[PDB]
Amino acid sequence: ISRFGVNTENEDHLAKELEDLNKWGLNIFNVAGYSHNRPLTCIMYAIFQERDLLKTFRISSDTFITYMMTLEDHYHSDVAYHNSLHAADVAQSTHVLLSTPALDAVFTDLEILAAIFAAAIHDVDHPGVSNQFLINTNSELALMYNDESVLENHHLAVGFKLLQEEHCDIFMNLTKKQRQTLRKMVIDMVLATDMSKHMSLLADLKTMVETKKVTSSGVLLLDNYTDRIQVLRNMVHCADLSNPTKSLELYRQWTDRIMEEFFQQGDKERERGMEISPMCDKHTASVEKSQVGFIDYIVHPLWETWADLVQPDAQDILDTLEDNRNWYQAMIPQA
Ligand SMILES: CCn1ncc2c(NC3CCOCC3)c(-c3nc(CC(=O)N4CCCC4)no3)cnc21
Ligand SMILES: [As]
Ligand SMILES: [As]
Ligand SMILES: [As]
Ligand SMILES: [Mg+2]
Ligand SMILES: [Zn+2]
Repeated sequence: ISRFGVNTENEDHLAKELEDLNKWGLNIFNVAGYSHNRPLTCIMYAIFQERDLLKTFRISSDTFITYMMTLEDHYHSDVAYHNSLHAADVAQSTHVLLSTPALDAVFTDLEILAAIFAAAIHDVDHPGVSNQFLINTNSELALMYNDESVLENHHLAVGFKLLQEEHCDIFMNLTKKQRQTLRKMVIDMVLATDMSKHMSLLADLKTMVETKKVTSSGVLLLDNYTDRIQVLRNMVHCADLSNPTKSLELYRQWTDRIMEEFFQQGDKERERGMEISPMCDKHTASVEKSQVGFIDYIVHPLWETWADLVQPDAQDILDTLEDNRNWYQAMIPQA
């Protein structure tokens, strides 16, 4: 499949943008434009063929498209940030981190498959409000999940429930043991995307960079499953927290989107007479200080640490982040 719409010019434009598939500088917004709003289906199709995953796992191209298309329809188009474009961008970004030189020959194809799928499903059906909002407003979801990783459990539930129908089941020709290991890994990684778990995750990552063992040639030695899944769960977390590491032109659009989502929640809070969460207040929160604060406290320490694990591979990402931080600081009118 070369196009999803009526415009013949787009095949070319789409195919053009997909030349950057293996690069950090891919522009998912363009992919979205040239694919009739199917950034996730298109990107995943592209990633799977690049990695020969459909052949390696005997996934019919037809079952795959129908699954992806449906996965993608389960992202809410009326949610500013947490929609299929962010899913696409996290899938693509993980695709690039998986090919980093320092992790060469390290992961099985099942593992590579799990990480890319995890990426794709990891915010599906996101309502546009935070876990704390669902908990404080007694949502059906918080009731289902008992207030623990409410959204994350949900996203996983939806992704795997979409595989039940044979016409959608992309893992049909995996072995029971393979599916078993996939589910265990995908679950681990998506749950890892819960921000509430981030310090515990960074702590444990810092404490793997300490005992790190780069083999003679250049690649990291990860022998056991426990070290391997820890990198993957951190890679997908990085991917999700990657917007500030992209070109400024992309970071700003992402930033605009998430603030729109956050202020939509503020409005819904106010509408219900709840205490308005500070970063969700359109009347008082500085968009710019939010990003400087986000980078300084969350994104830099994570990437500073990822960059360490795989150096010098991520050095260019660190330089971009540091430049992007400074751009935002410089837009704060105060010293
Ligand atoms: C565009 C730069 N960017 N990308 C993400 C993000 C962000 N929070 C994400 C929320 C979803 O989980 C991954 C992190 C924030 C941000 N996050 C928060 C804390 C917050 O309001 N949360 C709601 C639920 C989890 C954290 N405050 O600012 C700022 N810029 C971002
Ligand atoms: As495509
Ligand atoms: As289906
Ligand atoms: As908030
Ligand atoms: Mg999430
Ligand atoms: Zn996400």
